[PDB]
Amino acid sequence: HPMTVAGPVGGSLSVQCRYEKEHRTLNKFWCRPPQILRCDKIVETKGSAGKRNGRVSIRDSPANLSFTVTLENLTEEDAGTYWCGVDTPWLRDFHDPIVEVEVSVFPAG
Repeated sequence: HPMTVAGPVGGSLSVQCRYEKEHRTLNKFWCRPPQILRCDKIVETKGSAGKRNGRVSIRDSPANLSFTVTLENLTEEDAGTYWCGVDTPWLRDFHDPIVEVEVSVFPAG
């Protein structure tokens, strides 16, 4: 459930979030944690946020039971805690992470 990833300012990083067979068909998303119950989705594979949102993109690989989030042109602001998550078809009032991801951005050494 926990995960940490790191990359340089100006660079790229990718996060691979593994899930279960029952999640194959579900909308997958990337977000900062909820302020209350639901998080504000940055990108999603099957939803309003879109598969690409500026520097952030998401791609589902149901055959490998994972999806990958890619963050491009990293800035120090991009550091922090994120959720990989899935939505149920009829949706819930809350979100859970399938993985909590801590992103670190270090100066381009």
